[PDB]
Amino acid sequence: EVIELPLTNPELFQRVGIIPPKGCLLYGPPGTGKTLLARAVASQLDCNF
Amino acid sequence: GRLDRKIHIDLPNEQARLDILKIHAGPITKHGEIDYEAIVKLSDGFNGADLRNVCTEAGMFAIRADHDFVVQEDFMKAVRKVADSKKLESKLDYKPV
Amino acid sequence: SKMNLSEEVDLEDYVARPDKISGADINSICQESGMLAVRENRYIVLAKDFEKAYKTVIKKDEQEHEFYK
Amino acid sequence: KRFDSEKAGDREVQRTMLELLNQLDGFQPNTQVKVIAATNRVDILDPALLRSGRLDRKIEFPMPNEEARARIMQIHSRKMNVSPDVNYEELARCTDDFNGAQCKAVCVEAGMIALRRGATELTHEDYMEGILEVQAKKKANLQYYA
Amino acid sequence: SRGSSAGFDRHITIFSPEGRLYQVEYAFKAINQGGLTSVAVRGKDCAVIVTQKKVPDKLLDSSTVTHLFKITENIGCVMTGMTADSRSQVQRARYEAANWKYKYGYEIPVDMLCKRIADISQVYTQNAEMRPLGCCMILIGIDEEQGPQVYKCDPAGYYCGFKATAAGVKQTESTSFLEKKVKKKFDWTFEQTVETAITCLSTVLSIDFKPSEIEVGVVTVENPKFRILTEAEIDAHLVALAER
Amino acid sequence: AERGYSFSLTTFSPSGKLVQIEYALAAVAGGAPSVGIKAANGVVLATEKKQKSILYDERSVHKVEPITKHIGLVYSGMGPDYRVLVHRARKLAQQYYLVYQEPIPTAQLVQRVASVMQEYTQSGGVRPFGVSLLICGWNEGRPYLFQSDPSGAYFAWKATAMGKNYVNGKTFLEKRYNEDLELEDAIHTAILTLKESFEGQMTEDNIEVGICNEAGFRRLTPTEVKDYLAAIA
Amino acid sequence: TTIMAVQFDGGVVLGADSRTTTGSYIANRVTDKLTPIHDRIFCCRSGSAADTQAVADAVTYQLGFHSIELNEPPLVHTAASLFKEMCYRYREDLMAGIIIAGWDPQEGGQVYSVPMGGMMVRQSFAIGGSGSSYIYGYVDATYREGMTKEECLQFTANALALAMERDGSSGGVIRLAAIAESGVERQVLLGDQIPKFAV
Amino acid sequence: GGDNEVQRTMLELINQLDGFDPRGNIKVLMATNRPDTLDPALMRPGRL
Amino acid sequence: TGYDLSASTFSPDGRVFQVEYAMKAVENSSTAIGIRCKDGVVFGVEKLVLSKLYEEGSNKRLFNVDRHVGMAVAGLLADARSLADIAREEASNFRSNFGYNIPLKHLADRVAMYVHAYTLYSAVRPFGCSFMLGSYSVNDGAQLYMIDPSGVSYGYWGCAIGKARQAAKTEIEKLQMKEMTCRDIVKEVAKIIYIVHDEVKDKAFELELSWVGELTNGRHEIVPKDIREEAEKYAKESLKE
Ligand SMILES: Nc1ncnc2c1ncn2[C@@H]1O[C@H](COP(=O)(O)OP(=O)(O)OP(=O)(O)O)[C@@H](O)[C@H]1O
Ligand SMILES: [Mg+2]
Repeated sequence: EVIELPLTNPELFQRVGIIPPKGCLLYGPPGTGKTLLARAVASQLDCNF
Repeated sequence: GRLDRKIHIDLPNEQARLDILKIHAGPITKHGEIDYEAIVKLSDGFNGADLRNVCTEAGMFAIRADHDFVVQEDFMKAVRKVADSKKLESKLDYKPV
Repeated sequence: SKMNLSEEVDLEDYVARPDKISGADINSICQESGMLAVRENRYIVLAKDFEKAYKTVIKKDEQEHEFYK
Repeated sequence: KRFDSEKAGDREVQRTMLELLNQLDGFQPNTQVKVIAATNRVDILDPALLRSGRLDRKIEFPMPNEEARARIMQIHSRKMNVSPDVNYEELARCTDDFNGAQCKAVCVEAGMIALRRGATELTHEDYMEGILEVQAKKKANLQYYA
Repeated sequence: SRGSSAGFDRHITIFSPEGRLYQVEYAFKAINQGGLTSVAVRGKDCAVIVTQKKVPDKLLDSSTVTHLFKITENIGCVMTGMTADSRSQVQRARYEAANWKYKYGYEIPVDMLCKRIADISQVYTQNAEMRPLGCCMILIGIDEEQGPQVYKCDPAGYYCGFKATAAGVKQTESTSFLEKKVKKKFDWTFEQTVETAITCLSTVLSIDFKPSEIEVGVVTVENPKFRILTEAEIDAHLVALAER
Repeated sequence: AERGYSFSLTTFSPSGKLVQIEYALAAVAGGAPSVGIKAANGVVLATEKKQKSILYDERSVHKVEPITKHIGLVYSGMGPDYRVLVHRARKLAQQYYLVYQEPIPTAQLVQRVASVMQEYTQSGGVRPFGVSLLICGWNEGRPYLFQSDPSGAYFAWKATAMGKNYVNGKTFLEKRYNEDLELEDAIHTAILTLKESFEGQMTEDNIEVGICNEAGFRRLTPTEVKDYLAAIA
Repeated sequence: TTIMAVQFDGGVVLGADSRTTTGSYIANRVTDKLTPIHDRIFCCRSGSAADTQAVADAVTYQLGFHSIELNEPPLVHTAASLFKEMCYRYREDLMAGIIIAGWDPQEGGQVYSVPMGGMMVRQSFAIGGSGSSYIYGYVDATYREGMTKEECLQFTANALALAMERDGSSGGVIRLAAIAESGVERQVLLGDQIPKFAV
Repeated sequence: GGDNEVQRTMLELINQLDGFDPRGNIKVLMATNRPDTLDPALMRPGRL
Repeated sequence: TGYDLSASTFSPDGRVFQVEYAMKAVENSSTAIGIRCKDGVVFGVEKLVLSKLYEEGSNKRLFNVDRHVGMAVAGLLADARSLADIAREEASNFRSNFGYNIPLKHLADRVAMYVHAYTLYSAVRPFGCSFMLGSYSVNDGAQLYMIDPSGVSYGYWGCAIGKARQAAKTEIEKLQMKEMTCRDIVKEVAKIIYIVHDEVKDKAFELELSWVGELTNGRHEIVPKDIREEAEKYAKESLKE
């Protein structure tokens, strides 16, 4: 919701009257899938990464 | 403003542990790993990767006994083994943002 | 005022509650609440979205203080 | 990597540590290069350098018991001439809390006591005085209150 | 200032240069060591306790793992923390309660039986000779002239009267869920209360329970005895909360 | 079980200071603001009540206790240490009342409560108490306001503050206190000088007030305080 | 004073009379000498009025503390043993005839006599006090093994009615109490309900 | 990171009298006066 | 640093370290298993013989705490014999004042509460000793409790203590036991012991067993010699096969 959605349809946020958020922090105890999660994003979003 | 989201990825839950095990255990040849509920019940404190270990360990007992398949004990032992060293091997603390 | 409002925002509730936040934190609240409207496919924001947005980024930063002094 | 206080920290070993943590995970996981890591104070390690994905199977070394000591001394004796007098069963029970490094040292010391005495064989008496030597023990010359 | 050490001050219970007792700020971290959470909700006719019950094995008997203790006949309470310290403080409650009845002849109010658990804890704060107990008692019980009541007393002493509290791992998360259901305000019948308690614990942990995963202690004004609900009665409320 | 330690933990430093009492005074200065104002026919003891949700029941505890028919306390600092001193005071008052059949004078009670707090800076294996008591009382025709410190000292005041921002409040009081006030401001002026250190909106269940006139000490009912909070009374 | 406890199958039937003499002046003519020790265990205090009260209270204090630590309805034999320990240690100071009888969930109704000395013995029916002397015959002829709750509530009435005609330290109303698994059915006989044997 | 710098130097000394490194034929004296302080892995036979 | 020198010191973590260590002194002892069936309790100790010089079947780890209450211990043995006397002393003051054999639910809570009083002060050292109390009565059935250094007691259907705590809890989970007569359990216990023992880490062992159940009429004994042999023959056969 912070990577794809407002990278495709920025207009949805101008109608509300805000600006999409710039940047996520994945944090949490080791081994829980923080790198695997970005691995999944990189396989799919289709743009420079 | 600089970083707008604080996504906290937490330790797996009851459903979760199960889904991860099922994702990992799938590729293992077997005769019916039917007791997932004791496995999920013992595997507390297990993070995504430590369930990835359990499914391997269960494999290793098979390679040791020289089977071409695992069984329901292989995954029962592996959870006891991993769970001993996981507790032994240093305490993990939550670091909030 | 630059975004869509509720019929009743009661911004006075969200000014009283906490007791230390920045001009950036605030601007982040509104960004979040609005962003909850985009999930809900609603044009404007609502009085519930702006209450979860305030607990998401502000109340998160509010921890435990010992209650015996 | 638990340091964080704002004045000191080190924050140098830590970075080249986080390089090691992204050679065991991230990117392509290395599957053609195994990693054996040895330490003797596993308690001061960073949790992110244990769990699975890094050090997976964790072998503890238990400090030899009685039977192991007997095989450990008997392994370093073969290099030299020992009488058939020696009784490894007894020596092993004689030592206690010894490591493979100390049992090793015993044989070393026995041979050193046979070098001084002027013989070429180890008797059961040399090993007994080696144990007294390689065993930490201060010069307590009041040990006459039995 | 700013956290400095007075040498000894993290090993006994004496003031730091800041103006705090590091030894008591630690004994609170024991409560969360337990790993359990307990909610308590006050109605207008009844007070409810609901506790997560975690049987780790198939070996442990399930009827001797409980956290709900009968202190009087009109005072229950739930113990969170180090299980050893807990049982040690419950034993001490029962003693005071029955010592009270023996000296004054009208069984003890829930008010005072906390005030005494609180003051015993306070001594362990003030001396260096021992640590404080690492647990946290929540008492409930019907008062003869103020309706039902809920009290919670901490390892330091400070104890207070509540409308809804929690204690343990999700002690912050719960009190954010509860205070929303308190400023709205309802009738708070007997079925209202049990409803608010289970749905709070069930959502903050995400479990959605089986009757064998919670124990529910409750005390009504019609019948002031402290019951612990069996699995049969607990299930009637869980499938009623799955409908609604 | 145990025996107990025997050696004092309050010790002199090379300075000539008793570091433990110096620190226990810094705990006092973390506590909730409290003001005291001797009138000319009563004493007012007002205090910023503690709470941090809407779940707390703001009538199950009291920061303004009665010690006797003619005595009162509020405190500033650790809440457990306050229930200990309130309880050793109420017993002191009852030994005094049991021997002379006469309510304990207020000069007396403060001088004894202080000697209990002095005992914990020179006893084995204890830390000093973490509170300052403000003791009002009205005996022998007059009002009295005292204040004992975790040290053990005590000073009669004509009006004072303790707790958080007690240097701003002693200044604010220094000007606004002109003797010969009526009892009813000391309330008004007291409540004002809580406000010079309090952030938020004051209500009838958020502060606690106690007066102390010839008729005897009494805590003010919630209704009663709501009226003085017309900020005009 | 006379106190009496009989044992039938469901439970027990206690019976006392109300009159605390102090020499030849009567101090209280409606005294309650059937004291609840717990929920289904009663004691009948006789002998020194001030000694028994202290002991009774002291056993309640221990017995109630004791039942909450086990979470079980205490046994009658337990609340007996506690009077036994009490009356024997202080057999110099005191002077207390007790009669503990109650209904147990695992031994039936029971009656235990604890006389002046601190002896303890179980009995089918017991009988004590100062007026008990005068009814050892009537109570030995008329009792037969096996009764119903309705043959006992009339039995003790008749007994305590004889013991009040002859003793001087007995009189007033009769208090009975039937203790069964059900609960406790306390009743008072006064005026004409008190059986009569005049001749 | 107390003494984390000095400590790491010692691990290097330890490591070169006991690692894999067979090592030539060099003897080693160590004269302390406070042996109570030396790390156990520095003290045990086969290095001293 | 200085959070382990005292039982009276929480650590910053949140946990008393001196109790942690005690429990690790248990883990370095031989293994003892308890297993409660529906009409008795059977006890099993894996007593190592460290020389051929100790007399056979002597210096047991199976106490009688009362005439109907076994106590099988693991951990540092000196402190064990100390508890076994505090417990005998409690289960005597209870028969004195209340006049009837003490109920095991209570004897446990009282011996745990006594262990707990030793983790509070700095003037004493927490016991290095976990142990199980078994018991049988005809008004309460079999009950089996287990205490540890912390001062925690928990009802159990089976449990184990000592250096093979993990391997033995498996064998009992893979065993039905709410349906077996006492007589059948003893065979299981022997078989479980033999499995969990390593003769590549220890020399040999003597197998100690204890009834307490319907067989003996609510007393607690040690299993008679003949039935002990039968349980050792049926245990070598399940290791052959
Ligand atoms: N939530 C999960 N679901 C499925 N698999 C997982 C999950 N978490 C971890 N794994 C498995 O564990 C392996 C390693 O976990 P991963 O590297 O994602 O943890 P991490 O959070 O990046 O660790 P660190 O915090 O040390 O960087 C992955 O390759 C994956 O197969
Ligand atoms: Mg990662």
